[PDB]
Amino acid sequence: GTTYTIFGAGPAGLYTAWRLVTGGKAVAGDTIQLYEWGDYAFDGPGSGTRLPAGRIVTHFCNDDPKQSYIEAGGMRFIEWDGTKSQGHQLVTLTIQALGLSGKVIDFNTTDNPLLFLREEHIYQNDLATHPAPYNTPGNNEQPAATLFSNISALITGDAPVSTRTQQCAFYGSGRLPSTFNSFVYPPGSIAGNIGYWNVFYDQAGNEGYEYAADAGGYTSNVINWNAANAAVYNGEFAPGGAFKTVNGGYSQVFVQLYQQTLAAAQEAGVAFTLTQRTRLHSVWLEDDVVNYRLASAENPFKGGAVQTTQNAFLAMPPASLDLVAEATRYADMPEGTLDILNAEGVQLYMDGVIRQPSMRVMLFFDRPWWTDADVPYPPDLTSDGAPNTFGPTITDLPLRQVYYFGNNSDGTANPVYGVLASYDDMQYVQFWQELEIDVGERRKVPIDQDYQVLFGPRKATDTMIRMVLLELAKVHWGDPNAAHQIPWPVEAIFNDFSLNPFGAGYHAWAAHYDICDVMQRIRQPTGLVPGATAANLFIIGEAYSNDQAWVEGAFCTAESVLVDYYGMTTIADTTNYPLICAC
Amino acid sequence: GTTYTIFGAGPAGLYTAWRLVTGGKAVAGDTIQLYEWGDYAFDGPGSGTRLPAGRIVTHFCNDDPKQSYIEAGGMRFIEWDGTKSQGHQLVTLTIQALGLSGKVIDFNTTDNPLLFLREEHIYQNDLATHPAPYNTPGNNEQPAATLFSNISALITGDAPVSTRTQQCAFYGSGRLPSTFNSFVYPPGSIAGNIGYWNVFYDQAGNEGYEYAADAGGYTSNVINWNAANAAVYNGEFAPGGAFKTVNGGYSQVFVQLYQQTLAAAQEAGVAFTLTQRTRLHSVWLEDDVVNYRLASAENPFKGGAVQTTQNAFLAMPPASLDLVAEATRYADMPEGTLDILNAEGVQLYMDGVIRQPSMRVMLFFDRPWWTDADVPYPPDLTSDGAPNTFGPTITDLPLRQVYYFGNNSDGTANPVYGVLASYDDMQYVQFWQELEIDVGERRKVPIDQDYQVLFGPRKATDTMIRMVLLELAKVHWGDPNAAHQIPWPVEAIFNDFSLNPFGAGYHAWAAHYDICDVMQRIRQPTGLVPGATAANLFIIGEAYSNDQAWVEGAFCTAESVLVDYYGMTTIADTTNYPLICAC
Ligand SMILES: Cc1cc2nc3c(=O)[nH]c(=O)nc-3n(C[C@H](O)[C@H](O)[C@H](O)COP(=O)(O)OP(=O)(O)OC[C@H]3O[C@@H](n4cnc5c(N)ncnc54)[C@H](O)[C@@H]3O)c2cc1C
Ligand SMILES: Cc1cc2nc3c(=O)[nH]c(=O)nc-3n(C[C@H](O)[C@H](O)[C@H](O)COP(=O)(O)OP(=O)(O)OC[C@H]3O[C@@H](n4cnc5c(N)ncnc54)[C@H](O)[C@@H]3O)c2cc1C
Ligand SMILES: NC(=[NH2+])NCCC[C@H](N)C(=O)O
Ligand SMILES: NC(=[NH2+])NCCC[C@H](N)C(=O)O
Repeated sequence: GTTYTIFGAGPAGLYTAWRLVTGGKAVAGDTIQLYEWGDYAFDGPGSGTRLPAGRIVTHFCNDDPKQSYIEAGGMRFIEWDGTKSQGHQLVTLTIQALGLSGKVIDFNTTDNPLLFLREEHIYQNDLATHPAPYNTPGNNEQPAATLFSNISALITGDAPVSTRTQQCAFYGSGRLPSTFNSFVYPPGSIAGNIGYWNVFYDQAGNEGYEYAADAGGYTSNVINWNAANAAVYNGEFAPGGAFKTVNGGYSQVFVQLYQQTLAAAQEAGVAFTLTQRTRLHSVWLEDDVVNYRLASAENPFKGGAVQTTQNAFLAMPPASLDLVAEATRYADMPEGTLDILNAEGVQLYMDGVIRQPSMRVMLFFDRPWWTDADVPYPPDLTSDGAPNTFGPTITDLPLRQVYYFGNNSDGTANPVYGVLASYDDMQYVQFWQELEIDVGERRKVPIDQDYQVLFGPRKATDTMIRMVLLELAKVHWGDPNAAHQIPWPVEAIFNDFSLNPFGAGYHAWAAHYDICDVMQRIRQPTGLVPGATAANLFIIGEAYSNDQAWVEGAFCTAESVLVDYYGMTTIADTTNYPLICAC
Repeated sequence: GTTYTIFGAGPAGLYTAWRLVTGGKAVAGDTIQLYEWGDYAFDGPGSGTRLPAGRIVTHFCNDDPKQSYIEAGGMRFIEWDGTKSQGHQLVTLTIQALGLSGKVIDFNTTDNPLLFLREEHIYQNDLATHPAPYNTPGNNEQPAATLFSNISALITGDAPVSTRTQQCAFYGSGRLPSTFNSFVYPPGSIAGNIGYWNVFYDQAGNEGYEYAADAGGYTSNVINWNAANAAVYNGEFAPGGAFKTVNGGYSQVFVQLYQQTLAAAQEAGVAFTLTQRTRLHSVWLEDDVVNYRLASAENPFKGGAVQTTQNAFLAMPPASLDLVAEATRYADMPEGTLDILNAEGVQLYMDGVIRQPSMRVMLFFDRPWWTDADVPYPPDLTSDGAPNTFGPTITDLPLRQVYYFGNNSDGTANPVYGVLASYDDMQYVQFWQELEIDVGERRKVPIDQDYQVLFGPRKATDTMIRMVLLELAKVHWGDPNAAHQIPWPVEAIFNDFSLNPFGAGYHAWAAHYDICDVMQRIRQPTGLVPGATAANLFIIGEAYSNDQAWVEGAFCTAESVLVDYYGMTTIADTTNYPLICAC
């Protein structure tokens, strides 16, 4: 029979295993072996150190599955709308196929976010009468979204950028219009070769860019990524749709993928195993044969015996690929082998994305203190005639965004009220990292070897809690001394996604890349080595997807490999929804 | 005889060889072997791709040694004042010993810098007339230096912090005073376990931090480094002295170290060899024996046969040590060996610094356009009662500082006028990197394999030049359309110090480290490994020094190793000048 070897039991790896079994590619006598560096709880409470999987982690207060939770990784999705050909199609189909559609609930955000900008408090609806304190004439009396839409329209001109296929085409063929007005960028410049921040800065000035970066919504990405993709993902015609979440947490999607793959595998006579605390150490090819070594979590740098497979999936992000590639980069390899991950074209294409570091502080309170009548600037979470919302509040601080989940339990547990504090971007990674160690302690673990998110949300230090309460005091009172009015959290924990093996909260397509060509060709990296024998060794996950902010992208790259390289029938309707861009 | 093997012919490795020969440690029949990954011009025109050495690189316009030049790397030093015991002692002594004292000139800075902040132009002298556009009451009417001094005084309290010994002592034992007023940090907290930006932000708010980060002078440093060291190095009582530079370029120091070491070695009967385009690939120990492999610059990841030495100096920065450690981290090492750089204590102490990325754009003009009478906001490089100066101009843009070197040529008939544009910090690395590739082209070199500074300053793309002229037009005219008035540069080149093998412009001691213990013990890393046989393998350079901004720190750590481990008599007077901190 046939063995399918999957390295990484994140969303992409779990989805792959589930499709091979339920789609009937893996038949009685076949083997699917899943290897995961971490030790996730797939088999209920006590079966792991955190819920699955990868950068999705539902965190229950007190690790009590009946309690309020905060998503310490990915938190929401966009429901597929087949009439609009918009939304997370594979996520929506997968939730339905797993029997979880009944648990889908609205994720409501406020129409009127509090903006805390240069020590001013402005509810976004008041910008016409209380201009934002940025020297950007016109723009400062409008929500940042208006400036986003205006900058996108200066880049896309009259190009069609409304459909997913049109957006994909703009990545490769999109040019600045004949009317582009710039000292720096000529009309007709290839937009894929331009940095988004570079051109936003050119067109709107430092104050226009800073306002957009500080006051913009969660889903508008202002890093210096590919301007062609950024323009179509931040513009008037950006993909949208209704935000939803899975009541009880996103992590149950990954528990169910595992459990239902195992039950379907038993019915089909397929051998499906998950081996945790076991990482891919090194990988290489001998013609079509994938050679690999594993390492234990206890001793992650030391390989075991050389193993072979004909089918290998690297279901892991760039920083994770880098650690594997480092194990052969400097090695004297056996005669007639191909050190595939270190081939020039593979390395070049792996650099087709840039990295955004992220840190999430999760705090549970015994009361929703932000709703008290005497809070000077409460978050605008519940308008009359509309539903309740989770915020956010949006700031120019290190603590750039706050969500207020409150009591999201079934209400049977002792009520606690959750807050999510978001820290992001290269600017701030060194700011938050020193809060991760107690003020009475020296560092003990080399930073590159602290696999904190892999293990689970880490207890917040007293310094970390006090910093979050100081920033929330400035946001909601405008007085740092008001931190004394905030009750001390009953639990506070963090996830620092900049740490290995994740190395990033988010990936974004880089300037100076043909995105469609990287999306197409990086999946089977032998294709990037002239004269190499084809091997069924694949790279999958959200990082090289067309949906980088989302589990959808991890599913879509995985689906595209099953379709293109295993001839499987897609579960999606791709007529208006290319899983990845075609060139 | 005795063989001394030095990996890295930057300032530290060159200084080490020079002292071994001229100090009479290496005697007739001994050998000194220097290996350098790069190919620096030690032997005049035609002998390399750039002037020596490491992160010091004088760049002459059009490669004409009689033209104007800009320091594309380190640019100035503080002359030693033996009376006050203030300044860069080893740099001053070395320049004198090499016969270069006659080339030392003042490096003067304006006392009235032009500030370009949130689209406002303010000469620093006018901040009482026109406060800085930051909502930081009082602070915004005074130079940023006053706020830096005030924060330092809140951290240091009554502790003496004027001497090197007392500053060193504050790193390890310095506590916040009993009067420290903070929600986040208790009185008496260990300052070395606090991030400087974290506590600056706590005490001065985001608008006080931003004003200090944006308007602070040349040497001011707001990154989140060790608060004990930052408080004493940003304080009113920061290390001072008169700023100087070497007319004709700092690179001649390193040319002369090499040439004079070779001459002295030939006279002494010491065999002194510099082997360029040849890197240390991997290193390890067998008892006291240093085992290593070398790699060619052509094939930098493939080691040759195993070599040995009894005396080995790793004269290279953290990012360079990291690349050597990667070559053995994942390897199955020979029986009875110690993989020294991957030992837990060594890895921990290597993380005792954080990295600051830097990019320098060097632009030569055919006339000093910034002095033209119709320029709205010229730099104040003249003053009625002061000598002329190099600037800077200080901004809140990606282009954070500008220096104006003008005509420093030595005998050309057509002099050019030079400008240095500084981009720094984790915030902006991704902003500047996409300007490094032509807007018509895709990226062709994997980013971690683009050894740009090692080869030499790279031609600025037309996009990079137009970006810099746009920012200079905003600064000096307050109109981005004025970029058309700036003459196109004669030559424009850049150095991106974030790239391998440097991986940083600057290193800074990290919070949550005992600085003195790292400074002392990282130099001979076997001392960090319980049970290890002692070996003469050393780590030297500016990164783990007490003078991290400076060539002085490379010389000091090198000197400290020759004194402590080779029993050499120091050339310094250490009475009031510890080479490194004592614990
Ligand atoms: C702060 C944050 C918020 C997010 N919010 C959302 C959101 O609201 N909605 C949403 O849909 N998405 C969200 N995402 C994105 C979502 O988390 C990712 O798209 C998704 O987790 C990607 O899945 P993946 O399988 O590609 O990678 P990962 O989740 O990174 O999983 C990779 C797996 O590979 C493992 N691995 C790595 N190296 C090895 C090795 N050598 N051998 C074996 N295993 C290894 C890892 O331990 C991990 O389990 C968010 C992400 C972050 C960081
Ligand atoms: C923007 C900037 C401005 C500065 N301004 C000043 C200033 O004004 N004055 C001042 O005094 N200092 C200044 N400095 C600092 C100065 O450049 C450094 O202190 C100094 O260069 C450090 O010397 P080093 O020998 O420790 O390291 P480096 O200069 O980094 O040299 C290390 C050497 O090791 C080599 N190497 C690396 N890996 C290997 C390998 N595996 N095998 C062999 N060789 C290898 C490198 O190629 C390099 O030649 C500045 C630095 C920067 C980036
Ligand atoms: N389509 C986008 N670019 N979305 C931006 C990121 C949203 C993010 N995944 C979240 O937590 O909701
Ligand atoms: N990280 C920094 N702020 N570095 C700048 C320090 C001073 C710098 N070496 C000089 O040329 O004078």
